Amino acid sequence: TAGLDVNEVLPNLYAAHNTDHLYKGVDIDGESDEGVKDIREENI
Amino acid sequence: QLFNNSRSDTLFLGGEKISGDDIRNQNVLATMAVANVVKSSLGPVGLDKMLVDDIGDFTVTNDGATILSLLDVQHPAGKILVELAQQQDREIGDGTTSVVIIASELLKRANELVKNKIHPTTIITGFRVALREAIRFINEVLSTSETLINIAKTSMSSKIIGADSDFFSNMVVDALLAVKTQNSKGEIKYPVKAVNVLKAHGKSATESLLVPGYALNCTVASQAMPKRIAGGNVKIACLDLNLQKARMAMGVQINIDDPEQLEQIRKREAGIVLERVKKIIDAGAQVVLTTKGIDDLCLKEFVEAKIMGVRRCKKEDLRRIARATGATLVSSMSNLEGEETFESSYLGLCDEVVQAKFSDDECILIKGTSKHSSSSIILRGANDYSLDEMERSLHDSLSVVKRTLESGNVVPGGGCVEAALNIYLDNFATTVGSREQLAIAEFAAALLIIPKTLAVNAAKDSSELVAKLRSYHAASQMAKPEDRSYRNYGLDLIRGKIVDEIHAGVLEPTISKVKSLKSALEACVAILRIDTMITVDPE
Amino acid sequence: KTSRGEIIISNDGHTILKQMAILHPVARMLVEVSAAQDSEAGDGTTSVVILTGALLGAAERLLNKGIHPTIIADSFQSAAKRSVDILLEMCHKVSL
Amino acid sequence: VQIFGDQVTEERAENARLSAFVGAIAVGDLVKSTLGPKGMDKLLQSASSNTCMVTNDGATILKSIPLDNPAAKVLVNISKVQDDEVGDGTTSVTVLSAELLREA
Amino acid sequence: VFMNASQERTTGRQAQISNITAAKAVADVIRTCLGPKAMLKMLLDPMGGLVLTNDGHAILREIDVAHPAAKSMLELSRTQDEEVGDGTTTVIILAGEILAQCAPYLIEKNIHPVIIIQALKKALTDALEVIKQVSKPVDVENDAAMKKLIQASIGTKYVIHWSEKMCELALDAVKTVREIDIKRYVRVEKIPGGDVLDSRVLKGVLLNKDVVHPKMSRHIENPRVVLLDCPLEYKKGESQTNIEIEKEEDWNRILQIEEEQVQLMCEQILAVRPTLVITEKGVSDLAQHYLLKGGCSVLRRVKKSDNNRIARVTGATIVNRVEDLKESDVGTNCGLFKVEMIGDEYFSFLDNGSGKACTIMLRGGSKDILNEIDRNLQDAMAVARNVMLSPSLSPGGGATEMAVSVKLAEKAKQLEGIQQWPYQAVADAMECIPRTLIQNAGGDPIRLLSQLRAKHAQGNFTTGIDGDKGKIVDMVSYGIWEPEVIKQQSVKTAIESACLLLRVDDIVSGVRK
Amino acid sequence: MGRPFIIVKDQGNKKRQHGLEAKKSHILAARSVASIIKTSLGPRGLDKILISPDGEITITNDGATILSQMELDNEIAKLLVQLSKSQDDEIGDGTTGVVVLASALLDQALELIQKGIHPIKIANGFDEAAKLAISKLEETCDDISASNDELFRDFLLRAAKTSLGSKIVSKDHDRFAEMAVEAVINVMDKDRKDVDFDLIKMQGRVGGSISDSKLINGVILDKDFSHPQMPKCVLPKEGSDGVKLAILTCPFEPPKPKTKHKLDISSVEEYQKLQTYEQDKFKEMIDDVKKAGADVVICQWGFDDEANHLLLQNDLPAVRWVGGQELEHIAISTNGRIVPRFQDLSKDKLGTCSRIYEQEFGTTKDRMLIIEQSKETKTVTCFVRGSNKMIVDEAERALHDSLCVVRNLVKDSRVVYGGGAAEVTMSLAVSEEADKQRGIDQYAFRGFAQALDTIPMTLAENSGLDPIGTLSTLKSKQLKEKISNIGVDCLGYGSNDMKELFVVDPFIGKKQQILLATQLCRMILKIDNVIISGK
Amino acid sequence: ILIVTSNQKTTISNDGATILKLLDVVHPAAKTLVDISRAQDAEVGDGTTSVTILAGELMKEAKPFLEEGISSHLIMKGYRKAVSLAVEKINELAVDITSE
Ligand SMILES: Nc1ncnc2c1ncn2[C@@H]1O[C@H](COP(=O)(O)OP(=O)(O)O)[C@@H](O)[C@H]1O
Ligand SMILES: Nc1ncnc2c1ncn2[C@@H]1O[C@H](COP(=O)(O)OP(=O)(O)O)[C@@H](O)[C@H]1O
Ligand SMILES: Nc1ncnc2c1ncn2[C@@H]1O[C@H](COP(=O)(O)OP(=O)(O)O)[C@@H](O)[C@H]1O
Ligand code: BEF
Ligand code: BEF
Ligand code: BEF
Ligand code: BEF
Ligand code: BEF
Ligand code: BEF
Ligand SMILES: [Mg+2]
Ligand SMILES: [Mg+2]
Ligand SMILES: [Mg+2]
Repeated sequence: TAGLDVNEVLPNLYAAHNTDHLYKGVDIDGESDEGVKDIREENI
Repeated sequence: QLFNNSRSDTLFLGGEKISGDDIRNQNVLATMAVANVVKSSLGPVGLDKMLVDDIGDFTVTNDGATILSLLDVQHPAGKILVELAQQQDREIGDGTTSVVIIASELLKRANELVKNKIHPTTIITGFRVALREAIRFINEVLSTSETLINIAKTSMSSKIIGADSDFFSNMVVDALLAVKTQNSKGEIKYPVKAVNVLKAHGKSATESLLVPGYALNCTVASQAMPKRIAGGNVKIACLDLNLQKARMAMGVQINIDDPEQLEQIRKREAGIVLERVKKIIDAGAQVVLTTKGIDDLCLKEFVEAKIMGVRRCKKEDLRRIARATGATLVSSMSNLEGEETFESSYLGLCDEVVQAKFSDDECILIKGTSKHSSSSIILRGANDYSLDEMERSLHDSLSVVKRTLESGNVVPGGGCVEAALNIYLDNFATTVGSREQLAIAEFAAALLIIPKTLAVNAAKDSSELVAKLRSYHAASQMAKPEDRSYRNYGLDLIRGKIVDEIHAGVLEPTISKVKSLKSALEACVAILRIDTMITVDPE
Repeated sequence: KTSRGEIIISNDGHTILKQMAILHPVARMLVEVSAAQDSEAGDGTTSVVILTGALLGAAERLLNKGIHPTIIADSFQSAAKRSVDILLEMCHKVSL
Repeated sequence: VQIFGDQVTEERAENARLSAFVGAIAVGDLVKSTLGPKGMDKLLQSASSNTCMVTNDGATILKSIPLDNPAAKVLVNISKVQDDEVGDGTTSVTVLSAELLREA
Repeated sequence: VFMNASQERTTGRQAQISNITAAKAVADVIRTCLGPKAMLKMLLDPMGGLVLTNDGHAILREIDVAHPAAKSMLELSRTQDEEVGDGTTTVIILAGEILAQCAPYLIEKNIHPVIIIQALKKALTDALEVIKQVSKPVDVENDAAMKKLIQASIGTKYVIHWSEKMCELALDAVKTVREIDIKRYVRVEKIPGGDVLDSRVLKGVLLNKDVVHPKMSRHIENPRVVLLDCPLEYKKGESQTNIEIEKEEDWNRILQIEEEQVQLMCEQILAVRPTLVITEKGVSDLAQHYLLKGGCSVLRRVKKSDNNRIARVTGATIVNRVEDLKESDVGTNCGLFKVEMIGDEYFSFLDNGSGKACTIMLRGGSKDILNEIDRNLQDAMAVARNVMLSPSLSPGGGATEMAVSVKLAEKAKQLEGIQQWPYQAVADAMECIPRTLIQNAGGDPIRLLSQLRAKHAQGNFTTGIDGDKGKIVDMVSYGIWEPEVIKQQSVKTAIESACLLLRVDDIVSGVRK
Repeated sequence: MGRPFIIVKDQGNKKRQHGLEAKKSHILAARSVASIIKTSLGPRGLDKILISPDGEITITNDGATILSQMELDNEIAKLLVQLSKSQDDEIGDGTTGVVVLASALLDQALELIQKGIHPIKIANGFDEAAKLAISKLEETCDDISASNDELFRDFLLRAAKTSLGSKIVSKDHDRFAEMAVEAVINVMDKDRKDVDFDLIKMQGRVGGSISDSKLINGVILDKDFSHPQMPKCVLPKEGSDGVKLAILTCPFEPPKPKTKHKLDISSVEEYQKLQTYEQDKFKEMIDDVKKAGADVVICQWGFDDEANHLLLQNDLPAVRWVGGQELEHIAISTNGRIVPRFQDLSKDKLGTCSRIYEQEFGTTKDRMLIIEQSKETKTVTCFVRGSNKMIVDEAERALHDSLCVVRNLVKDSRVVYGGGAAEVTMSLAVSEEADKQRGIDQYAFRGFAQALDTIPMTLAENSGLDPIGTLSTLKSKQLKEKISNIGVDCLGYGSNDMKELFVVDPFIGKKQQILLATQLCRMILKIDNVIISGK
Repeated sequence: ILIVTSNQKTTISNDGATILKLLDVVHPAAKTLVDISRAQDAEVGDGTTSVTILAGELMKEAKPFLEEGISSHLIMKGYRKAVSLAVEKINELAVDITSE
């Protein structure tokens, strides 16, 4: 829905999730086009 | 867009009229209609369509003009772009899809200047200026040139055989490079479709085998004839007259008055033929190729003489076998004196005449021509829909190679001829000034459609590449003489990054971009000049 | 677009009028005038029609003002005679 | 440029005069035989009811027969008026009414 | 109008789905017609005949298909038959599960088509090299080793019951047309009744014509044969000849010229000491008298194609011109001519030197089930002709296919990146033949594919499924080996297919012309 | 990129007139409307005979009427119907010329638009030009306020005369005019200067001639006398000088309550006590009138059969069933009062008359009740008669137009002179200031005035004279002299002097007949985009 | 504009809300422009015409980005702030007339 590389986000999202790993979930925008965001800090 | 009312003053029959703004719009809408169908089909990342006959019978293709040919177009200003689409395929061979999408945006933008306030005469003068400057710029950004293997391969991608581009690359190049011919005392052009293309459904796509001779789609007329003749110096009789029994010439009638003449006259209807058959066999002919008929009467003469002899073969084929083996086409043989003689020097020398079995179908191959190289391509693949298109994809790719060989100039394609023209013309806009400025300005940006849709078709974002491409082309106008060292150009779409398309090998022919725009203009010019349409109903 | 089907794009006025489907007999007379201008000049087929449309508009106002058309017609043709005379005197000749 | 609705009739000057006259004269020329001693009677019959009447009274003829022509329907009324205001002179009124318009 | 109206446009993923949907549901109508436990889909044709067989291409051939992606799929089993003969079933099942295992799993994960085509094009170049390295070359003229070939390729359709005879009929048919062959010099005249054990390849030709004259012999020992490309009545003027009679006598002289013209033919025909004369065109009622006195049994109006068949057996050459009938054109070494009678209808035989054409006499249990045997013999004669051209043999029965699976399953992991997903789904596709072969047998596919895939990795190429059992079997010891070109072309076109249909993203309907 | 779409609802049934080619179709529409009427302007006008969908006949000259009947369809024409319909309400006269001017103004605009001019600038040019015409008329108009009583009563006749001479009433327009003035004086409160047309009743009965059309100082009813034996004439008791009327709103019927009721009679003698209440409740009604001293009973609801004969016996002529509006007019003409119940009748609430007579309206038809007076009464019934149903109606329609021009003169006691003169002065005054306007408006002002000239031209046209001639004689004689009251002798006398000729049009009349034209003209010009649904 | 409704009701106007209301807009996306003008008549009275004009021209100048592979989510994430900045421009531009 955000228009990001499905094939480049999912591997970058799994990799960062293998205890600070527990918080990591996908985010929107160009800097986060790199990948994810620490969901514990955005109040999400 | 409310359906307009017929005037209460004017009186026109089986015909109504839409004026000024209503027409201008209807033209642009119908022009976009035609163009937008075939935008999806543009670029290496572009795709193909499936066009149902209505009976279910269909054709799958990319080649724009064939897609446009096929769509039933109803609007005048649609069929105009379709008439141009093919005018492309008869003057360049490729680029048919591009030329249509350019013309559309030229209209579309031109209109949005009139739909503002700017007069059409201003814009049409402002398109004249840009084009005079774009072609002058193209010739100053052309590269005169191994290289043919690219120009082929650039017209491979965007079409089915682009996945096996390298093979169907060296196919195309050698096939053409082996039919060189001079005309009009020095014109060295490579014949517009001399490479006879056949397609048979079998084997693999890679196993499509080029013929080092010529492919005839005919068989040895009689089954008792040899289906092969091999070894050096084989003699071929290229015929044109039929070998059958004649009705009394033309204005000739028969009045038998002496019964004994029944059999006399009837038997002599055999002779004339058997005598012309003999004057062919006895000339030293081993293989006969006749455009018109062979009688069962004249087959039994070839059979027993071991002469592999074909009947009813396309004269289009036979003349290109005449020019290649050494043979001369025999329309009919009558000497200096009235006598009907046939000298042995009439025949063509080759290597082999072998009838080769391809996927449930035999056809005759004239191998190893002596008088001049000859080349033919026999395609192989999945089904008829498969083959059909890769023949059309070849005709497009053999074409771009021809125009390279005909004209000593190539352009760095990949949409960098277009992208460079965007900023050059946009900067040229100030040289004139006034209202004529927005015109060239809209034209300069109306060229964006090629580099734009190429990257749209990749599904991912466009603007990332598109605007960052412009900067690199805006890095050639602020670039100094020595400091060239800044000059580079091109676009890649599989990896999706800006690449040097000369080093990458992306090459479109010179004319393919001149006769591309030249036409595209005289299209939208005519449409923009339209201010009233008057449609009159059938007889 | 022709009754027959052919597409025609033009600026030549006689070519425009001949190919639209004018129905009103008096309106068709206009095509004839535009044809006659082509067969006397080849140019001015547009000029000649507009003039009839503004001359007729003229005639209209005069009929509004109650002038017998016979007088209008003859004095309009008296307007021709004096005008073509002017063009003949005002024109600058050309070395052939 | 059409002005009115459909099934609307516009009879102007030149043609309006025709209706006016033709309508009156028609009505006059219908009762002319009623006038005078050696004058003759009309046989009126309706399509409704299967009824009839054998009459002279010019009013009774005109008041009965249906008509479309407005100019005629004018003289029809002036015939009723005379029958209301005098009782006699129905036919005389209409004929003199028409003959004036005939001479117009 | 803008375009034309009445035009249903299907675009994007929407159009993509329609193609994979149909192509995969095409495989569905033939899935239960694969291998040995396979069935017979009985078909009603349009104008009232009946077809009921297994032969993949003969099932599809009699089905009308509208959705272009399936019209592309069916006309793709045609390419296969027109090249090898057998494997017309397989091609479509693969064509399906290349588009099924490959496409939706990865086209609905945003991967662009044109990358997938390049990925699946490499997976073929790889797949072909695998098949050719897991196959083993065979002796093409070890008459008895070639019967094991044919024995395996018929062991599918209703003909199994009499394989031993069929292979002898197939192998002996191709043996006497071999310099290389064309199996259309092999007339397969089907004669109802008897039983299959009555079928006999005749080193010769069989005709349904009777001797044109009663007195002419129905039995000739060693007949010298003449073949004719021309009618045996007087010809007319091809120049529109017309006769204008003046004198009294004129009539008889002309009306005998035609009587004589035939005698001038017959004198020229009989002048080659013949005993048999066969013509493509019809024979006169006066020609028979001069050929009775010549001692020649005459046959009239016989098929053009039957003449080239006879002239190849008898050795005589066919001539149109009677004038130039030479000494060569006579039938040396045809050992017999008879007109045996097979219950009501007269048939003319031509039996017994160097043959190169042949007639297969078939006998069955109906005119209807005979066709279904001919459909099996055509598929038999094919697998025999393939091998003589391409001497190599694949180890079939799902084994050749599974080989392509783990070889491509290794190559995919060693490739990585994005091109890997489509590549690792042709490897996914290959196992579909074993998968349907376990199914049609009736065993648990997952349980047996497991003990197949892993038991292949370190357990030889020739490890496949036994049809009737539904267990793993080393195909060396069993005897199911399919010719190498079948496995070649099958994988070739089936991918060439999936890579034609993937290029479609748009379906415009109502096109015309 | 082509989808067949639905923007507006039922898009297939919606046609759209666009730009200029629409304006042509709009102006020419008004033009045609104009050609229908232009021939019906002035004393030399001719009448339009329109037929209703049912088949009823109308023969008129009242422009508003003409346009009101015709089944029209073109939206611009439809608008002009309402333009004339507007004038009739605001004034009563002028309905004819209002439309002519409007179309001529729209014509002049069409001529200028084809010269490449913005219509909103033309409309704005017209309105600023119309505001200069009305100002010159207000400056030059003559005034009857500074007049004596003898001359004011004359100028009102002169206007009536002018308004009438145009319509078939012209025969007796000496009589017909002298009706229109007489009616307005009687009924309009001087200091309020306000005239009610709900006070003047129009009555029409067919018979005889239009010469026999009289004004009656009271009311005319379609009712008879309640009992046949009752006399026709009613003469005032000598010493009273009046008749006296029992104006009642209660029935001569035993009183019954409004709310639902019933008796519950058990005793036979109590039903006898009810029986002898019926007759008594009647006698207590007749005595109630006799003792009030009334000579004639006029009652709204109906008399009972028993109550009618006792109304005869005691010499009380009665009027069964009288209209609500009609009772109001009686009580105002007779000076009397309206009486709810019998108990409320007094010798003070009586109606004073000079005569009550049942007239044989027809020779064979029906009788009518005339209640007349010799003194001036606030209500006045205007009885029009003719030789034909169509003449009757048109005569009533002629008085109402004539009556209106006098009502306008009581409101605005100032006059201008017609025969084109008024239109001419304006045309001349706007013309001279056109050159002093300059710029874009220079053509618009020139237009406005030039279009005005169609009124005098089409007068001269209908009357049978040269349009240019009459115009160029008239406009010139209004400059060479200081006079602004020079017109056309439509009738055909020697002079052009509208003053001496008594061709007089009210002031507000002319002014409204311009403002309504220029304003509507602005509305049409403002329109350029038209969207019409289906039928 | 002169609109004749489906029921013979003839109306002439310049009031945008009145034109857009008398026009029967069926298209569900173009019914937004009727509700966009209606709200302007409810809170203000004037602007009715101008609001629609503005509305369309925003959607119109967003087409050139949508023709290129741009998400609509990012386009409107840029308009949402632009309007919130347009209001801030007016607030500082609005003249309190009681003062001057
Ligand atoms: N590998 C490539 N990389 C970048 N651009 C390419 C490549 N191949 C072709 N193109 C561009 O795409 C265009 C090819 O258009 P195509 O879709 O084949 O239809 P047509 O040639 O009829 O316009 C060329 O103008 C060229 O500039
Ligand atoms: N007895 C068997 N057991 C297992 N597999 C078999 C057997 N016979 C044939 N097969 C396999 O199945 C294929 C034959 O099935 P068939 O229905 O004839 O399909 P096709 O018509 O495509 O050849 C062969 O290619 C072979 O690999
Ligand atoms: N006797 C007359 N002499 C000259 N002009 C007259 C005379 N009577 C009327 N007019 C002019 O003709 C017009 C009368 O037209 P008319 O048919 O009554 O329609 P309208 O309702 O517009 O007055 C007035 O404008 C007036 O100026
Ligand atoms: F789509 Be094209 F004519 F290379
Ligand atoms: F439009 Be023209 F006759 F130059
Ligand atoms: F015809 Be009548 F009234 F004597
Ligand atoms: F069922 Be198959 F094509 F042997
Ligand atoms: F014809 Be009008 F309203 F005096
Ligand atoms: F057109 Be608006 F409501 F000022
Ligand atoms: Mg191309
Ligand atoms: Mg008047
Ligand atoms: Mg406003």
